[PDB]
Amino acid sequence: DAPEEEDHVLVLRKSNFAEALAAHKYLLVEFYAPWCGHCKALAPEYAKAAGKLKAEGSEIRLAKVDATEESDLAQQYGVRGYPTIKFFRNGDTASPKEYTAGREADDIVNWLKKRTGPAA
Repeated sequence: DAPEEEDHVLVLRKSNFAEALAAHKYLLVEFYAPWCGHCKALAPEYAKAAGKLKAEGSEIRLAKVDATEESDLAQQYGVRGYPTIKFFRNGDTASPKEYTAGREADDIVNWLKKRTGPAA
């Protein structure tokens, strides 16, 4: 039907993954579960980094997945427990990068700025 979203970020699945990756160059995605406890410490922080672009118009977007709902892309990648964040660049499917942060929206834009930045 249509790609649903959450607050300011989107969600991924067994059908949106292969698409969102090869559809948007900058696309963030994290694997977590409804029972996880450290997967919500930045729920409003991981969504604020996606609104910082709404005022500009960049093409960077973040996403999240329910390892308990899909569990089809997490078992294939061999995740190592939640929360598990991952960054895809225009569909990589080979050697994606990993987020070394996890504290607030700033940590999300800080890693995203390394690829965009102002450079005015």
